[PDB]
Amino acid sequence: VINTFDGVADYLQTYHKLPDNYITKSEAQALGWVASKGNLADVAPGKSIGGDIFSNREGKLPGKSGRTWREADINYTSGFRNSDRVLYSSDWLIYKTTDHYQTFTKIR
Repeated sequence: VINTFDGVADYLQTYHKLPDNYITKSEAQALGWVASKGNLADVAPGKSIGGDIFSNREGKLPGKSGRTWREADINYTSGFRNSDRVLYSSDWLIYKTTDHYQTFTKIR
């Protein structure tokens, strides 16, 4: 699947959407994903959680009018979700977090 920081960042800046292996939290849930059981891979084989809007409430990511943030899980294969995410904007800035949105660093 395309689920690496680089693979995903380069694909988003090109096609302007996530690769086909991503599903939002709502799509996941509908299929039977129960976060507490870490069963995403059992119920949505080869899929990763991605595409949800990220509020950025804690203002850690650069804001701008008309700008929206989205997140996508990175490096996921099976089990419980990891701590790695890509944060991308409506204007295509790309950031990464490997610590559950505590800290961010620009990648694109």
